[PDB]
Amino acid sequence: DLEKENAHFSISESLIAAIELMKCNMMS
Amino acid sequence: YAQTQLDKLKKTNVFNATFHIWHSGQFGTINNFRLGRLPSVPVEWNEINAAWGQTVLLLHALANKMGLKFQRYRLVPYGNHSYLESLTDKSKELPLYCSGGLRFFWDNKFDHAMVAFLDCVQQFKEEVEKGETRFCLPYRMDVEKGKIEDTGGSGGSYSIKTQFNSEEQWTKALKFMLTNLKWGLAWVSSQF
Amino acid sequence: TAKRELFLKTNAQLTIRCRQLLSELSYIYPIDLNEHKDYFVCGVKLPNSEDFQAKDDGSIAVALGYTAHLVSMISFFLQVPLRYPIIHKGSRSTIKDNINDKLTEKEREFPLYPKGGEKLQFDYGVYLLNKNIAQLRYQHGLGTPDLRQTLPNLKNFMEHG
Amino acid sequence: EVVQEIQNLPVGHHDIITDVATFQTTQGFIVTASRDGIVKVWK
Amino acid sequence: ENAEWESKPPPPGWRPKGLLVAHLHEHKSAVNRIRVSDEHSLFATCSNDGTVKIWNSQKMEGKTTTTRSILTYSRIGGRVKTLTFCQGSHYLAIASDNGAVQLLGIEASKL
Repeated sequence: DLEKENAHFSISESLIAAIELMKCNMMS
Repeated sequence: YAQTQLDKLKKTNVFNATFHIWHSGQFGTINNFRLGRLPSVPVEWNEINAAWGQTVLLLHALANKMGLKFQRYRLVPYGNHSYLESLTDKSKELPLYCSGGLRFFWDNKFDHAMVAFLDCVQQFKEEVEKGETRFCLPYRMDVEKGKIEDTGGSGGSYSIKTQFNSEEQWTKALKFMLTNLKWGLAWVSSQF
Repeated sequence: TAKRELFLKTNAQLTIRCRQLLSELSYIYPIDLNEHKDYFVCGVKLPNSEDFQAKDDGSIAVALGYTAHLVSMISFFLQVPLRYPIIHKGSRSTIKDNINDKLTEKEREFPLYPKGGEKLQFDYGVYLLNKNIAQLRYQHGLGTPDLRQTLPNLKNFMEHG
Repeated sequence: EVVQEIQNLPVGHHDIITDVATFQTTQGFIVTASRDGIVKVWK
Repeated sequence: ENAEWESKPPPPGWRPKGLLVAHLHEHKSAVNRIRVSDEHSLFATCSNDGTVKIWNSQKMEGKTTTTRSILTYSRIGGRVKTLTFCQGSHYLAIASDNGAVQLLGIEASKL
């Protein structure tokens, strides 16, 4: 389950980055 | 250079950059502090105290940002001695810090403190899910017993209290809780 | 000429974002004030350097740890290196000194908190922290009439930027 | 003798360096300046 | 025969580790020359913004006081593009892009 948890972490960070990029673009 | 710096900054979440949550392979990490304790990898109590004092601050900041006031407990982020003073009755002291030299018969205070923090995180999850059911946290929690169900796998349950529990299960439970906090942070930042 | 104008345009947005995300760091760390003119970080005091004496130690240590983390995060966001880098640990933070030539390798780390016997070393550590705060305050163009006042200077810097 | 070179918060300058001096008072320091106005006195 | 190649500052930076002690950032467009005159304990830098800033060799450490220029001069105009301290004499020289060369007496004798 270690690989699954690592995939969870990677997906969460990718989603956070995408969400913040969208927020900044909407700000622009 | 300016374009590179801008592209980096535009994705730098404030909470994520300040209290960075990540994995070490077996230890859940906050700001490069090891929130765990294993025989093959020892962890001095000072590092655990720092990890608790930083997790408390992160959850306190998120709670104040969301405006939530936890029903039954109050979070006091003291530097390296943070504790939850029971809101319903300000007599019981619940420290999220242990001084070593464990006397389990008398050190139930730390176990109660961790259980109360799990309760607060459960309330946070309840608020997050009720606000939007489309978003679901990766792990499940039960507060009547202080456990985290491994909904991300075989479904084995783990205890957050060190007493009556092994070190490995304790570390895995805290790792699950940190993952819960990271996903909750993502959702909270997205909603605003 | 065209490319230079475009570069200035980009730098404007860069600094805008810098201040944007420096404004959110106050949601985590508050600097407060009361009528008696004491100052509180997260509700715990941090008097000026001389006023440390004859008071509780845990509160001072906790406040200094919060201040150390706050300064480190400000420097990180601004990309401004510090001459006495910090190693955040909480109530037990420390500040280095790699410049002074009159110390051994081990003696170059000082405590940003009260400690048993190491009174002078603790005072020197607080002095180094004040110097770091003054450095950050000076990079932007602000003065520093007195370096013994830890928090007021930091709050003034935050208000300015 | 051709001495070739082959490969296997950053404090370095971010633009073209235009000079390198070395003044000494007690312990020799090195001075530099890039094409954006910065100056850095190494040790 | 008596003159030596050795410049004002002999080499005590035998091995620079890469450590930094100061980040003087005051110029605006482009620095393009540096001189050092240890006889007076000073060093200078010009640029294209029309300024020739003089610093202090003992204040660079910035161990106690802040690090800032001791003097400035921006009346030559154009784009100051070279300079040289005058050995055995207490003055400096600069040459602008206007096609002008001028001395600048430094009041180091008085402190």
